[PDB]
Amino acid sequence: MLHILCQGTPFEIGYEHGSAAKAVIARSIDFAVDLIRGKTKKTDEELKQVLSQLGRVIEERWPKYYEEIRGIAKGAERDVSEIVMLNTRTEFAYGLKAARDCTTAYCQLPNGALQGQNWDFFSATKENLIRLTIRQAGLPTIKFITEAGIIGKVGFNSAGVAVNYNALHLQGLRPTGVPSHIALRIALESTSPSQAYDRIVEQGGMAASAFIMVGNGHEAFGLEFSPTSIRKQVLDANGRMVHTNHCLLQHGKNEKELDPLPDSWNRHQRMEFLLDGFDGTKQAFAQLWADEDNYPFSICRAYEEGKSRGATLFNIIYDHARREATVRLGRPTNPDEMFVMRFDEEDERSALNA
Ligand SMILES: [Cl-]
Repeated sequence: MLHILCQGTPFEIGYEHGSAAKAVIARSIDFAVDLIRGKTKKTDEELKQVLSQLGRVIEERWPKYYEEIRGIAKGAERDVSEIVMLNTRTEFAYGLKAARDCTTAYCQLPNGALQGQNWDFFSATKENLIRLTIRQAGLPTIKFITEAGIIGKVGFNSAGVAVNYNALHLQGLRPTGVPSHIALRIALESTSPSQAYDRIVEQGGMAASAFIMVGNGHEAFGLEFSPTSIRKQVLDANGRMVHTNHCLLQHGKNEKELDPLPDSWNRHQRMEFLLDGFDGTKQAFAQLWADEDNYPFSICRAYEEGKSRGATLFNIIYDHARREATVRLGRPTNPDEMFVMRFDEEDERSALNA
């Protein structure tokens, strides 16, 4: 997969991403514009002004992330508004829908915890997946998988913090709140899961709804959130956490879950069942993600026109003991490719500002 090493100032980091992924980012934009236009009767000009407002929020609240976004825009030869769109796509789409009218697991194990997910979405975005290695002096070096143009998604850092992301649709939008991809980047820049939690909560509230899991070898948590709820999932009695695309946690009375898919319950039940028979081995853990019970709506999801709109587009497994992450692109039943990510001495020197 296209793998871009980004280092220096936030702007330089963004510029390297934007330049090397220029063609892919053009595709990401084309896809996002199509998605957005399907959600609304609003004119393009009006949408551009909404993007300007959201851009002003990011500029004020997270200057360093905004500078990176400006760099991506410059390198990809696109407007900042287009890159802002990419980085707030879920929120932007939720907002437009409201105006108009993934499977993840962590297992604590004595010989080394395992954590992973399948990411399921519209197949057209699979060809837009890239990976970034980001080195910033004095921060953990980050290695993550993302649709090109986006600054935080699913991956891990040199401090051992590993993150996963699942769609979740609780009602509510706060355009001044922290976007979910900014929260992912905040987590990826933290030195421990507890610091990630503290730093996410520090922002003082979420812009929309999602689920994020943060773990290392020692501890992990899940967060189900809306602009009016931040609830923590913790390990169960078997040392496991499983999350799909619906609320598992107790939320405030006014919280409202919007059109979750029936298979979200099915996959959660299925993964819990599969973990009951799981022997703890890395080989066995990897095989869980290729499960096809209730195909095409399975843990290893398939596109089937008229039935299932999306597919599993990649799988990632964090071997916490070794600080390695194995990525399988496409469906784990027959991956398009497979590679292992790990940190080197230079990744560690950047993190120590040495
Ligand atoms: Cl637009």
